[PDB]
Amino acid sequence: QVQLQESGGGLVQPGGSLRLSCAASGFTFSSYAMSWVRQAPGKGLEWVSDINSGGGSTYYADSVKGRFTISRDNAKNTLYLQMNSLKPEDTAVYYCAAKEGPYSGSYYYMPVFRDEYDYWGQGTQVTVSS
Amino acid sequence: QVQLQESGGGLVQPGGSLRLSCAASGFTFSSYAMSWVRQAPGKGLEWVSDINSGGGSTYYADSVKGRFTISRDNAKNTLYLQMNSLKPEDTAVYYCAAKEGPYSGSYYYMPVFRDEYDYWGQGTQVTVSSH
Amino acid sequence: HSQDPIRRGDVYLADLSPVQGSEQGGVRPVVIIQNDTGNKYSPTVIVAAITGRINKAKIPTHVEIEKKKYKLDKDSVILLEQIRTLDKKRLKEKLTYLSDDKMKEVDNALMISLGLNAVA
Amino acid sequence: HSQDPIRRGDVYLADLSPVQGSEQGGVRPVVIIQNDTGNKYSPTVIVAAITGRINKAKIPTHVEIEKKKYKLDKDSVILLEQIRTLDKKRLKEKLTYLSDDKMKEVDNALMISLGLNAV
Ligand SMILES: [Cl-]
Ligand SMILES: [Cl-]
Ligand SMILES: [Cl-]
Ligand SMILES: [Cl-]
Repeated sequence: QVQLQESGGGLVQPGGSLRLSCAASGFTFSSYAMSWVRQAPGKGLEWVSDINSGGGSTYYADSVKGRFTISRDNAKNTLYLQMNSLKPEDTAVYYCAAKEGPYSGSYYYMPVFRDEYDYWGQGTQVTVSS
Repeated sequence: QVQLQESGGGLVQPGGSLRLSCAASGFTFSSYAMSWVRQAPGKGLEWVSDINSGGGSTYYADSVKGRFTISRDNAKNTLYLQMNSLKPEDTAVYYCAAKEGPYSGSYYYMPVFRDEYDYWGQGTQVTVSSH
Repeated sequence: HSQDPIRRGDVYLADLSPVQGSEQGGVRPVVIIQNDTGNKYSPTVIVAAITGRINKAKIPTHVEIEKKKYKLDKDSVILLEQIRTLDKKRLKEKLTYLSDDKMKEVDNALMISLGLNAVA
Repeated sequence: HSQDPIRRGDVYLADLSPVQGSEQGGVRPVVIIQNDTGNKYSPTVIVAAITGRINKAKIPTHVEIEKKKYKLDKDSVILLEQIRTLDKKRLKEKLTYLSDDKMKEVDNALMISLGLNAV
C-alpha cells in the first residue's frame, strides 16, 4: 500500500551493512507499532522486528537479534532497519507493516500474513551474495 | 420477508391454561433453534424455554419448568408453548425468537437481550388475573 | 516511549466488537488471564469479560468485583466462561489490577470453567 | 431430531469470523475445552483454535495432532493461546474428538497458557 513506502534496498556482500527506511503517510504514524517482515525468494512471510508506537520497546526474531536494529522517527513519519553482519539467508523483499494501539508491538513466533496488519508496505529488495 | 407471528395469548384466571403459537416464514425454520422469552411491565427480558432446530432437545427456566411445555412442528413451520398451572407472575408479553445452528438451543442463565437472537416475533400478551 | 507492561490480573478497556449471539461484546473492561511471558512477547493476550448487567456471582465460574476498589462504573462480575484471545491492538487503556485474593478466585473459576480440576 | 451432545475434547468446525490482527479467524476446526456441564446447558462453548500454518509445536502451549487419526486436511497444531468463547450458533459440524492422551496434553498446555500451574 502507498501508506508505507520502503527504500534503501539493493545488492550487498556478506558481512556488509544496509539501512532500510519506510515512509508513512495517510495514517497516524506515532500511534502505530511498526513491523519489518521479509519474504525470501520461495518462502513465506517471516517476521523480523517490531517497535512500539513510542519507540521505547523493540523485538527481534532470533535469527536477526543483535545484527539488526529497528528504530523510528515519529517527527519524520519514518521507520528504519539498520542491518549489520548481513548473511545470505537475509536475501528477501522487506516490508514494513503497522498495527494500531499503545500496547501493540511484540515478538512473533509464527508465520504472519498481510491481512493481520492494519497497513502493509510496498517492499524493497535486499540481496546478499559473495 | 422474515416474520415470526405469535398468537394464542389472552386473559385467563389463575390455574388456567393457554397454547401459544408462533408461525415462521421467509427463512428456513428447520435450521434454527427456537426460544420463548417473556417481558413483564417495567422488567427486563426473561428467557422461558428453548427447543433445538430438530425438536428433540428442550430447556426450561426454573420458574416455568413442569408447568410449560415447548414443542415444534417443522412441517407447519410453527413453534408452540403449552402453558398450564398459570399464575399471576406469568402475566407478560411472550416472544418467540430464533437462533441459527444445529447445536443452538440451551438453558439461559443471564439476562437476555434482543441482539442475542437472530429473529424476533412481535409478541403475544398473556394476562393471568381473577379480576 | 516504552511499553506499558501487561501483567496477568490487569484490567484493561478493550474493544470486543463485533460479537454474535450470547458472546460479550462492545467496549468494556477485561481482565488479563494469560501468563506473564505470553503477555510480554506475544501479539495476543487472553482476557475474561467483565459485565455490569449482573450483580451477584450466582454460578461458580463468576467472580464479583467491587466498584470502589477497582474503579468501575458499578459492581460488576468477571465472567470466566466469557474468554477470548485479543490482538493487543484491541487494548485501549489500563483501568486497574486485581488483588491477590481476587485473582485466586479467578484462578479457581478458570479451573471449573475449563474442566481442569483433577476430580479423582 | 435431537442434537448430539457437545463434549469437552470434541473437534468441531466453527465460524470464528470476523477477527482482527493475529487472532485466528475464518471457518476452521476448534477443540471444545469448556467443562461438560457448560457444554450441555450453556448458550456458549469455550474453544481452542487449530491451525495448519504450522505442523510442529512452537511453544509449550501448542499441541500437535496428526491429520490421519483426527481426519484433518494436514498435520496441524492446537493453539492453547488462541482460545475464545463462542455462541453455539457458530458450531457447524463435529469433525472428531481427541484421545485421552491428547486431551492430557491439551490440559497441560492450557495450564501454562492461563498461568494456572503450582509454585
Ligand atoms: Cl390471536
Ligand atoms: Cl417463505
Ligand atoms: Cl479483594
Ligand atoms: Cl491459519
